[PDB]
Amino acid sequence: DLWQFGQMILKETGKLPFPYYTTYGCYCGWGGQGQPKDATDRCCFVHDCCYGKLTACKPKTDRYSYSRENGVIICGEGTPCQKQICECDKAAAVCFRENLRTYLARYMAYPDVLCAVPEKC
Amino acid sequence: DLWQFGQMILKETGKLPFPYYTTYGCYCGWGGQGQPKDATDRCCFVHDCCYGKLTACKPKTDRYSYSRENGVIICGEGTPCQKQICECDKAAAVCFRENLRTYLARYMAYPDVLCAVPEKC
Repeated sequence: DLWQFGQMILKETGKLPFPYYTTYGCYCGWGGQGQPKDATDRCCFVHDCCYGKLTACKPKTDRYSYSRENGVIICGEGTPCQKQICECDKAAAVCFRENLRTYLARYMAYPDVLCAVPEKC
Repeated sequence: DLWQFGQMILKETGKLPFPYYTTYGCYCGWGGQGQPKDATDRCCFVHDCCYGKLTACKPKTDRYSYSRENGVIICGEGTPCQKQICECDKAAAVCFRENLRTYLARYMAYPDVLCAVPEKC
């Protein structure tokens, strides 16, 4: 569920989801209405697309099991939906971490008048 | 700034902004596009309206001073913008706390297809 996704984000990035990622750029911070501005912004686009493949699941409310082994998120046992939701959240949190060095604070609460139209998955 | 607003939210409600408030309802959780579903949702509407009165300020990046030693947020000294921003943030965090009694978990990640058109401040 979203709480677990937020725990992943904090653990991988060192930042709380609000405001560093929930307000970020033209996709993360504008309800997926704009073209992603950079790699961090695109992580949210991929995460939505990842959830979009789970048509028979409730990615926002289904609680899954996971642990950490050798610094890697290990999605544990559970329903097929639980494992697939976990893999979406893991991929996005690691994506945030991988792009910490191009993260721009001035993209937090970015003025959406300068955002461009968005593309599909 | 936004980091401080999030700290106020945690201190007043005992909940982190994500996901409990950033995904809530039709205004908080839908970028201000829908009409507020309940009192918690309306807190975000009033917060945006409060920021809109501060046309000479930068509510999202300006860092202000405040304390909460005795369970009440006290906005401290600073520029007029810093104090006005602080008061907007305090009022919204208190608004979340005072309406916890009617908070509905089912409004987290509410399906925006059932959100209605919103009003002006």
